[PDB]
Amino acid sequence: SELDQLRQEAEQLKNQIRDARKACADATLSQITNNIDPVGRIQMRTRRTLRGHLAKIYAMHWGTDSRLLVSASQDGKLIIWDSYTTNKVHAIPLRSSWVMTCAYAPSGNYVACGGLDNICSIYNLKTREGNVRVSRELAGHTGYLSCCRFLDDNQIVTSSGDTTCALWDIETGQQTTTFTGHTGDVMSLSLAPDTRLFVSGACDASAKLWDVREGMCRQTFTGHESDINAICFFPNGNAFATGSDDATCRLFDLRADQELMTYSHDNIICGITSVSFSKSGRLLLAGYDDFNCNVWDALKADRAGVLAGHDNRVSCLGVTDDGMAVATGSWDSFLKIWN
Amino acid sequence: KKILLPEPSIRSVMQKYLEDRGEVTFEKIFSQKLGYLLFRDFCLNHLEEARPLVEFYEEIKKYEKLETEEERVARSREIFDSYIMKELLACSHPFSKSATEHVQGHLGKKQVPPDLFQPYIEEICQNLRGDVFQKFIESDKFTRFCQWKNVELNIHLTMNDFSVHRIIGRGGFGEVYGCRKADTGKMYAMKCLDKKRIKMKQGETLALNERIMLSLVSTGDCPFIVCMSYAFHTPDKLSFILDLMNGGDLHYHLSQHGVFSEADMRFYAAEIILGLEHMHNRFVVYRDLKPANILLDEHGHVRISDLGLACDFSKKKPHASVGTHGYMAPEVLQKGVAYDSSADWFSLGCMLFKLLRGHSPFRQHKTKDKHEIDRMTLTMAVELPDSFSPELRSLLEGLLQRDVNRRLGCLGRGAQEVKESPFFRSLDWQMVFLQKYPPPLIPPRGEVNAADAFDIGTKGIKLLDSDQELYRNFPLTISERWQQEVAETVFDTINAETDRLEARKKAKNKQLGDYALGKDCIMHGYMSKMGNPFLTQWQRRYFYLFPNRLEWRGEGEAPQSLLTMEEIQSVEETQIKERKCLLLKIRGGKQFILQCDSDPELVQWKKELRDAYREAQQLVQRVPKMKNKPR
Amino acid sequence: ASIAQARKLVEQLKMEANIDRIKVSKAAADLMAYCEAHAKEDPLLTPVPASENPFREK
Ligand SMILES: O=C(NCc1[nH]nc2ccccc12)c1cc([C@@H]2CCNC[C@H]2COc2ccc3c(c2)OCO3)ccc1F
Ligand SMILES: [Mg+2]
Repeated sequence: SELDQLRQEAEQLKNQIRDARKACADATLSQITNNIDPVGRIQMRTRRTLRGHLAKIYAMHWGTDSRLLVSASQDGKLIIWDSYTTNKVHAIPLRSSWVMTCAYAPSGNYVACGGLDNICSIYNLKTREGNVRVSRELAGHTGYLSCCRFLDDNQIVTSSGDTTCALWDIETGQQTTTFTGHTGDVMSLSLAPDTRLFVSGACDASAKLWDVREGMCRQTFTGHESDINAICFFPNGNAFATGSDDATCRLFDLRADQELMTYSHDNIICGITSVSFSKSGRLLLAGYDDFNCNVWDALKADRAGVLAGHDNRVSCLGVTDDGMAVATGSWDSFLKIWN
Repeated sequence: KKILLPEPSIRSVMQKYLEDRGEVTFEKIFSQKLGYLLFRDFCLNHLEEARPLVEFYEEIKKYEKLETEEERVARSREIFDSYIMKELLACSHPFSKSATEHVQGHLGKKQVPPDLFQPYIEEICQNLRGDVFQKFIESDKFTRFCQWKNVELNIHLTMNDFSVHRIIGRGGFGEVYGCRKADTGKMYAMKCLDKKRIKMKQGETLALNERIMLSLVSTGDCPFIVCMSYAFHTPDKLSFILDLMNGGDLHYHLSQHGVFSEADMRFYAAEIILGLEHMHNRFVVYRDLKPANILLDEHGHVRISDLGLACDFSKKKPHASVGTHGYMAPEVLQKGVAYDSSADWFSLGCMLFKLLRGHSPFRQHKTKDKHEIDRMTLTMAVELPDSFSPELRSLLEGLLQRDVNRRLGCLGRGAQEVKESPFFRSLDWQMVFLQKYPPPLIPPRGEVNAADAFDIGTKGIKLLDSDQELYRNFPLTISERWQQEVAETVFDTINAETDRLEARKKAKNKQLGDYALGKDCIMHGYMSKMGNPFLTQWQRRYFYLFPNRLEWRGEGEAPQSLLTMEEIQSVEETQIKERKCLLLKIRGGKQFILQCDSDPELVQWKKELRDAYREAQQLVQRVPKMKNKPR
Repeated sequence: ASIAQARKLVEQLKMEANIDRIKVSKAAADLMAYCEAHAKEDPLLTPVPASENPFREK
């Protein structure tokens, strides 16, 4: 009778949450922005082509210097590129061939990666003789590492296929915090600009906003009909966007605690693999399994442009901190810099 | 022309190949000739903890081969005071109380049998398997073992691998030649049987059974049986590579020298008895014992040959009448009557009578009526002449007993009974085994026609495709024989050459500046891939198989090309220009063809590529980010 | 199946329910205001001269 009552109370609470959200829905973002002028056609060309990876590229991440970037490939390697010159700053052979994600520390001193090895490997870029060596191996997850993001040089946040996220102290290698609540594999995480909150998308078709210091799930967003493969904060930290296998992107607002927009088109049926905002947040860039990247008007939901320069799935993308360019990494083993 | 060892990288494949067959244990490697040589070299030269153990083992093994009791009296005291007493004084003696007690009790009692140190053998073995054996596996000695084992497992003999010389034997179905194996220089005989004759007389099963029996007997290094080292075949011939016996058979020597005295026949009898003991210990009955099947070597010592009519009785006894009329036992002629080794003892009696008298005891007036010899053999006992001595009389009496209940050698102790006959009072059978008795007939050097069949009185047929199938599993290599051949010929010199070459390549590699280390690499090694098929484009590249990919590189570049396990649909073996190669079917209709340097490399690469692609595909299916989604 | 698990779920839903929410109109207005305030600093919206672009002949 107690388990039954707890189930019925959970149902009543879900209904109450939905009714509150509907009580907040007095207008739409599309109505609010109906008066602002359209962006027009966003036309971008490839300025650089990063050639080197021998198989599918799975992930990339810009450095805070808006010049160096790190990428992880099916060839069992990380590559740190100088995007200005296309020169390979570093070529890191990994101890496991099953890499899936990588991250560039804000200081540029460390990189991180991992995958089906269930480990987050932290690589130091500046050693004694100037070599790249594994500085730490964070082990604790019981599933594959899907994403990781540095808070600083000593803390890192990871997401795993064991339906959990985690906050690690890099020095001691301990899981300082575990973020539990998802019911499916967590696919992507995104840090807020102040790094006190972060959002995570999962295969349970739900996104979750967590408090880093408190270690709790503050909010849960639904609406997608399939796996959430990517997630990205709006540059002011009050909203985020999700890309899903249901062929739609979605903008959710934190303070309104509900969905603001769907970015979709009847001619787009394949899934989204990556999402990112332009510097001002007006443009939403999304990578697709049909080999293209679509640039959306984030305020008016119209498709503003297409980056079509890959022969296979656009598996990742990312805008620089200065907003000067956008990098796209694909299953065709190439990265391309656009603007 | 000569044996070329593969590069040490071969270990990566070989170590896994052998590991799939449970062959990287202590028992399997230590009991092999080259394995023992390399392990002992490791312990003596490249390890200190194991050197005294191996030296003890070798001192015991040399003590076992001491002939006289006084030599053993001296050597046992030396071994005790050098390997047991001093190790006990240093407390570093790693052996049980029982072994020391046994050896010291036999020494104080002045009893010194050849097996005095057997408990020490067992305990040395138990002390060598383990950490010492694992450190041996870690060493480059085990790499050299992998090289030699790859060479062994890649043997494919043809006629061009032998320099063939004069004929040393003619039969109705083929000929035997003196030959030399080119890679080692070892002298052999080559028995070539003609498949067309075999078809004409329907004797395919006989040849296959001869090969099987030769395989059964050719271990243990029996000095009195013509043992086999290799068997192969060409479209027209079957070839056995056998012990060289160029002194002729005893039928010819009987027709030439005449009848032999008792003392001369005693030598042949003893050697044939030891050979029969070796066969019967392996559950084999020769059934064709006669002077024509007893061959002489260059010195006069004899061996039993032509095992075509032998059969294994470890499971089923025979009843058929097989043999040469005049040497077949009464229970053999009786079809439907089971028998085992007893036929060979009766045939021995018949053959010894023939050596003493010139004819079988049951062919009495040169009657060629086979039925007359049958009739005499089955009913009437043999009249042993007045010239015979009583000791020989008892020997033949017991051997020629028509009933198996009374026949010498069949009464529960086997050949040992025949050894204890008063006819062999004077013989030390250890000296017989060591071939220390002077042969009564020394063949003349290089003479001719010493081993022809009595029948030399020819057609030919086409060879069907099914007949070649009948000989599919005829090729065979006796591992112990090949390792003994290599050990006594080219093992040391080839090891020195290969050592030196690998040292020079180490100099070059440490002046030019490993990719497989520190990762999850499954396997690595040299393979040839095909480019343009019309240009005969074969490119030798070093391949690295990882759980999700197969990269390859050339000499002088990092790997710039790979093939993912995801895009591999099927791995299959396929013939390309009469060569076994691998065909990979790639997603998108493409094909990728690979060629290995040896059969073990091919088999292992196929196994591992199949396992890797299947496992990687099943794993990728379960990962939403990695798997293929509908488009 | 677990009573403690269901209690934890109910408490989490309480947390998610007892938050202060704003009208969607205000949130949309704030987002639009951020976009308008930073449009000039967005090189993908207002194209920068090629001299100030690191990826155009520099
Ligand atoms: O045809 C032969 N035997 C019949 C058969 N053998 N295998 C058969 C398979 C199927 C059907 C019939 C088969 C057949 C005999 C001989 C001689 C003939 C006189 N007596 C001893 C025989 C052994 O001569 C050997 C001389 C030196 C040797 C040796 C052997 O080895 C070690 O150095 C020679 C060649 C043959 F070809
Ligand atoms: Mg019978």
